[PDB]
Amino acid sequence: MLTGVIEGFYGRDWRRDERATVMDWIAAAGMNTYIYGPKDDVHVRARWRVPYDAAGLARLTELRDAAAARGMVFYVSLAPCLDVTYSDPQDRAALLARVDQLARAGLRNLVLLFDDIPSVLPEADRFDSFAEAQADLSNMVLRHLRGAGHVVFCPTEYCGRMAGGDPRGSAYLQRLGSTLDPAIDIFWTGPEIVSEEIVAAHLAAVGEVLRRRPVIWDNFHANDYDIRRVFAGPLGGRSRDILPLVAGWITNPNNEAEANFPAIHTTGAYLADPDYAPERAIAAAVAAWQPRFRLAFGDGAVPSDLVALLCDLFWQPFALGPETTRILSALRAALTVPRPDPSDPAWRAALEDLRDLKRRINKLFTLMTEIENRDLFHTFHNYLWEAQEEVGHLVAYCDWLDEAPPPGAVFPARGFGVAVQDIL
Ligand SMILES: CC(=O)N[C@H]1C(=O)O[C@H](CO)[C@@H](O)[C@@H]1O
Ligand SMILES: [Cl-]
Repeated sequence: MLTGVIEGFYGRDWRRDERATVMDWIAAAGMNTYIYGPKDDVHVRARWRVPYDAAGLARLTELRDAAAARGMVFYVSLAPCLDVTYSDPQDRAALLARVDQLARAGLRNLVLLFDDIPSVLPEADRFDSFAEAQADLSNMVLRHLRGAGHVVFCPTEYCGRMAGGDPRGSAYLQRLGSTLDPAIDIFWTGPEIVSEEIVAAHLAAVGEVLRRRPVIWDNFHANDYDIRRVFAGPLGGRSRDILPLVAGWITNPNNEAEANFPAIHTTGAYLADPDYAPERAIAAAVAAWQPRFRLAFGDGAVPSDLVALLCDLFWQPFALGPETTRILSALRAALTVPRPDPSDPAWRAALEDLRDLKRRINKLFTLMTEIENRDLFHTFHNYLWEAQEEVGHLVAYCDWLDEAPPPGAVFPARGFGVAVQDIL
């Protein structure tokens, strides 16, 4: 089974040290695949007919080798879907020269992406469909490798919603399933681009129409679409019972390399462990992550409980972490009335936990500014700044209610920020 990371998100490309770091993490998580396909690389997509430079190939072979050194396989992406005439011999040879330049460089693991297409088939073509054309084009690529290499296909309709709800209801998928060579794997992101859950019944349906088990392309931890947010919590919403229904697991992670330690650590635990539990898994990721938080000029590091807090604040796309969730729910239960009673123990307890949360966020903020690893600092600073401001606002508001102000009086002047603003 193919497992690992795709560098396939909308952001900056990683440096060579960053890719090397990510590769260590993937291998340590017991995963086996790294897929190269950054938007930085003009050859991947924007100008796909243009073969790599001598130096560009060199860079890729280097990555292949850094991955092989780690017990991982390395794939190269090609996205000839925007301006493709699927029947044109000039385009076909150009695709084939791309494939051949790589194949002969000894880079035979490929992804072919068809995610962004023209609304109608190009005149010099209208096969019966986009599906048949892409399928034919992809089979060509397969037949060119002569059974020595591997191809994964990213389809145009890659989640339930884009397939109309039930994937068995899509014609593109119907046709893709029957025309695409069975040696070629197909990506799927679940019922949505960013799926809150991916359930067994859903993937049974997908398997039927594609006539094969899909390779998961999981966007659970991606943050390109919302640069206001980052996801440092554990992989959630996918039961272990869906794994017999898949051909693979590729994570599309956060834009910033340093952000991805927990996403990779917990995904790998999900893949390896029958008893995977998100809260237990994030505890192990924190314990293994903490050494990256060494303080500058010092032997000490950010303490474990604060690293744990970081994950808790910036948890999942559809959930704040359990610790901050319960602290805010207890405060909500106490704000059931407009004027909390300062003497009430329930309000007293909620408030003190809120105030403690602020102290802890403030320590974490300050400590992060002092860490040796500046990239890790840069990765989190702004998210932490917002967290620290709106817990500040929440405490000032509740500190105000704790003075028994007369009613009528007015206060003088998914994730953490929004949860807080929802309470205001
Ligand atoms: C197959 C797929 O998911 N493609 C894009 C997408 O639509 O969603 C992700 C998260 O926004 C992006 O990083 C992907 O490049
Ligand atoms: Cl081009």
